[PDB]
Amino acid sequence: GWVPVTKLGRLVKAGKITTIEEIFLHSLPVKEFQIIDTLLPGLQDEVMNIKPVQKQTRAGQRTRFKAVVVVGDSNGHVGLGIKTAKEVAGAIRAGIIIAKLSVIPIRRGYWGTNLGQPHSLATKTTGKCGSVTVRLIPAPRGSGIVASPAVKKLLQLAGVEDVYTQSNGKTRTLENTLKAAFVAIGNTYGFLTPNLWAEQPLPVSPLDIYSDEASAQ
Amino acid sequence: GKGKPRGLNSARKLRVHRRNNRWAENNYKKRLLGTAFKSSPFGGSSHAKGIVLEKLGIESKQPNSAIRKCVRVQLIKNGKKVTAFVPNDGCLNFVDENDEVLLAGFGRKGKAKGDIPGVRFKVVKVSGVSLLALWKEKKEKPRS
Amino acid sequence: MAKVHGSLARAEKPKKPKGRAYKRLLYTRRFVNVTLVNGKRRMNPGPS
Amino acid sequence: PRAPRTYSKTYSTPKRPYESSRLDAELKLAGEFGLKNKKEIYRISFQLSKIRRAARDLLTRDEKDPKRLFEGNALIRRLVRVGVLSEDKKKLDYVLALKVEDFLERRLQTQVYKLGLAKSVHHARVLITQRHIAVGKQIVNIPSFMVRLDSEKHIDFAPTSPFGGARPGRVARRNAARKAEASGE
RNA sequence: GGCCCAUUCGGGUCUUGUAAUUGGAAUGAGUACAAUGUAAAUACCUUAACGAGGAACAAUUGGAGGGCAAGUCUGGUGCCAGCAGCCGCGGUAAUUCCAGCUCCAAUAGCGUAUAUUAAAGUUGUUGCAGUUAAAAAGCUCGUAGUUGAACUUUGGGCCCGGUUGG
Repeated sequence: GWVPVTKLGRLVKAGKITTIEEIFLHSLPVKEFQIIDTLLPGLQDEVMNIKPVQKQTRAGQRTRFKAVVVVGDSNGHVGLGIKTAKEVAGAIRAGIIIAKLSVIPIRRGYWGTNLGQPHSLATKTTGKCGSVTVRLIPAPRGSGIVASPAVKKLLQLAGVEDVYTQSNGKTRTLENTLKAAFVAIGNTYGFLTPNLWAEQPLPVSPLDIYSDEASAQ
Repeated sequence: GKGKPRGLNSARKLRVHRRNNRWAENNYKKRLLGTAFKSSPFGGSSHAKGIVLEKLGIESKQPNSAIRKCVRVQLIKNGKKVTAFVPNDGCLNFVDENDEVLLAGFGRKGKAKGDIPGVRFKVVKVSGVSLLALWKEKKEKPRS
Repeated sequence: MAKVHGSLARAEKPKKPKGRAYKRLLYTRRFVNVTLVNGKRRMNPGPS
Repeated sequence: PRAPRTYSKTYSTPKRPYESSRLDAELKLAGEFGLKNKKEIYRISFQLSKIRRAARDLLTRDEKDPKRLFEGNALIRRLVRVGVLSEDKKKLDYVLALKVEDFLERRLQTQVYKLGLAKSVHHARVLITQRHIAVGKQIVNIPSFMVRLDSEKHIDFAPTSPFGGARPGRVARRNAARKAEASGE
């Protein structure tokens, strides 16, 4: 079964929130992985790298297993998490849950003119973690994704059809590469382009419109 | 300010520093000084023919250990001598001598911590007949 | 050892078919049937 | 001396040789259409990737720019005349999303099987090679003809082939010369 | 298997799988009367008669721990062991040597060697490196070379005539 124990969770169990964007507009914190599953039922994962790793406790070499799992839609939502664990099949299923917990949108724009759907990125963006830099660049139609295979597979599940990459730094520790392409996506909502210049009034939260509901006993 | 000049009439310092310390790229210095003639045993060629002095047996000392069979030779265009390598008659049964042979190089660089020791060449044919045509036995060595 | 000079053409295993027909054969043997080892995948396997 | 004779190379291999997600989509085109090797599929990606480059920069210069209007409306006009662009997609941005089987569906090996002459896609390439099919009046024997659009409707058999015409081959003639004379003895 | 008649059969539609299970059709590699070609010829285009179950009218080079697509397979007393660009695999029976079988890649091999280009933001104008990793001269005056603050006619009014959203 599912008992919500967080007061966002009661609001979505009763069905007062129908899309995920109300979590994103008022930027609400999320701490229960079942909220995403009912909200985004089409979510879908792959595992990137599984590596045994070692700790010399009591000079007894106990084996852990680190896993890198990316979950993601094929519309504009991604996720990524990492978990070490004692057994192999626990580290995969524990690795999925953190990745379900960290979902972000992505602004998807055009290259040039305005015919039909958006395919590429809106602007150029960049994130750096560790020592790696990764920079993403808009492309025309027919381009496809030009990246390394571990980064091309990420951007399929966010559903960008054409994009140009360019990466500096030591790109051969893939736990750090993917943690830079992640930052370089999630900044796309955050560059104030000129069409976002206009004014709008502030909406009000669901966490007090439905305040009598989703309250503890 | 980056430690290099930026202004507009500055093209002469910029192009005369660049060829100044372009002499630390390791194989641009080999090409302009032209050390391929003055030091290399081949002079700048793919293959080269020599005439075999004698059989040699060489061994590989640390972690590896086995019986590597090589051959002395003396080049016709040059007179200098080198030690080639013959591939995997590991049966120890193809000594041959006062013969005409064709060398080549390895795609060379290696690891001799197992001490697969300091030769640089190989053998692709002997007395007008390929090596693999004898090992796969498609010809046999021409004589009367 | 060598070739036989008499090959004039004026006046253990069965073969494989060579050319465009071989591309037809490979299309079947991995895309019209299946081979698994309990969902996990070791196609073209060792016989065990 | 004399003048020299121009030539060009017509395909190009790819950068990474052994990676598996490429190798299968090439395979499923070679079984779908029956192509001999993967040099035939590189041949269609080269020709495409110069079309795409040619439109990729006429888009950069302005509209109402007389090089865009003369070299654009000719490139568009040639792709429709063979029948790859759709007749409602006559705009220059629409060629930038063209695909590689939109040329593969216009060969003679593919347009004779769809038009009801051969029971399979491998009964096409052996019907063409043996001089049986003749668009217009001309026996062609090339499985990569790329038929123009207003001559889809002229394909038939040949006025020399035993299928759509005259005398049987030298099996049936040889079989009739093996039985009809042997009826008496 | 398969869609369905399914009662349950088979009622249809399929797809293979194989059955040294069986049948008939197509054709040019090759040969060769003629004609055409050509300065004369040879060959390519055209064409009498001839020309296959094709088992023989028989595709080949390189690999099957990793990078990098492909094997848990049997045989050596280590017949015929360093060992495959670089991490390495051998000390019997090897998940790499030597061979048999089955698979993979390109199909006319890019197989090996030597130069050069991309990869290389490891030559850096675009565009690198400052303490501890290669790397700021013992210290101030001073050639050539490079680089050098702000300011001197703005604004106002009328009127014709362009192609674009219209």
